[PDB]
Amino acid sequence: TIQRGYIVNGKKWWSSGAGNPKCKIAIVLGRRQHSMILVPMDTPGVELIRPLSVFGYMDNMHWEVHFNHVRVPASNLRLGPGRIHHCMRTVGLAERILQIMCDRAVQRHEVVAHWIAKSRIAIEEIRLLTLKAAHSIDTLGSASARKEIAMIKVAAPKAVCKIADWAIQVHGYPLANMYAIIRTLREVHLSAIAKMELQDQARRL
Amino acid sequence: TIQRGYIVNGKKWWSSGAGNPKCKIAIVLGRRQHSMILVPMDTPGVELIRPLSVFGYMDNMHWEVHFNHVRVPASNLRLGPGRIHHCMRTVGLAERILQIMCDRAVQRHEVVAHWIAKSRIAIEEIRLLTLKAAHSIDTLGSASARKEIAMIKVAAPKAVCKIADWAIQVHGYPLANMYAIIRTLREVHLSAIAKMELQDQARRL
Repeated sequence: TIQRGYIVNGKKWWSSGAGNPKCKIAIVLGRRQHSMILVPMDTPGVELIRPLSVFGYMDNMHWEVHFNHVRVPASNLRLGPGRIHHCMRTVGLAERILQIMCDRAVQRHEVVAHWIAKSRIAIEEIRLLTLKAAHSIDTLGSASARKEIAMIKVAAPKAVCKIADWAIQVHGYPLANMYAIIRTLREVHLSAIAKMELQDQARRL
Repeated sequence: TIQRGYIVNGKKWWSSGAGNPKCKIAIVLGRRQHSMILVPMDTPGVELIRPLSVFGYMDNMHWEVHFNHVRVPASNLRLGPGRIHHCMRTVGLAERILQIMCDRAVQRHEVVAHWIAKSRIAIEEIRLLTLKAAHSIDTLGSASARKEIAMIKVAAPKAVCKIADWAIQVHGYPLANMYAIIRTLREVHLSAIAKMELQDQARRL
């Protein structure tokens, strides 16, 4: 609730980076009810509830937040670059994972070679998609690249998780942290892409 | 090394259940070099090295073992039932996971229904395979059921891991422990099955 000064009483969840000692500001876009208002965490009514663990890693480098009727002044009141960078970092992680798995395979069959080849193919395809989306954002404005953004949001995590699984299978180590990150970062976007594709086909005809 | 009393100097790894305070006996089948000899853990030279963590779970319910020239007398010197039970327990775990996922899906689309149906199909097929292998062991001796044992060793973990992934995806809880167990319990058996199948085809002709 962001009901009108204005009061914001509600319960947060999965708020990444909420446990840092140097975390003061906080941006909440809560209930055309979309109205994002800054809320300092030192204000009364804000209190961290409990830490959330993913696969048993505390992720010291996901504490729940509760906002019980915080009083803030009216003064205290997009996704393209974020998605692009969040896909590029994952691509780099997958490249490092593939390097590690190749080195381990050499140090210690046909199936491992097939796994390496498939991983390289997937990495190249995902990198090309990410760069195409970034260039589309750069050149032809930022409102004409939602389709590519949804596409890179769909494609990358599945192939990267598959690569991580193949690597940890070959291993039978930093790869643990990479798998943790890839699993943490892991189907409505497919419906959105289908809607956009149908609209495009209707427009073309 | 189990070289001939006899001395057994070597390093163990991934020894499950080695950290229990009530763990005294130990069976090691080390270097027709297959000669399994009991080795009490209180004997000099046996010392636990470090605990092994899988996905960041200590599994209180995998400490490394080191045997540095343990002196034991000569007095101190199959897999079918083990594989059958290890597949049956996994099948039961998958059934409970499917029950939990169905209850959560009801409490909170077509894709979830498709996931439920596929999970049920896989569970039924795996249960049938396990029961067939067990009955083959029971009736026609224990030396004529290696093929089915390898088959159940191949089939079950993949489908059960897929079911666990679908469940944790639907969830967006005991399921964490189930996923931990299914991942911990997760390709040479395929080659063995191919060899046995080729031998059977050659014999039939």
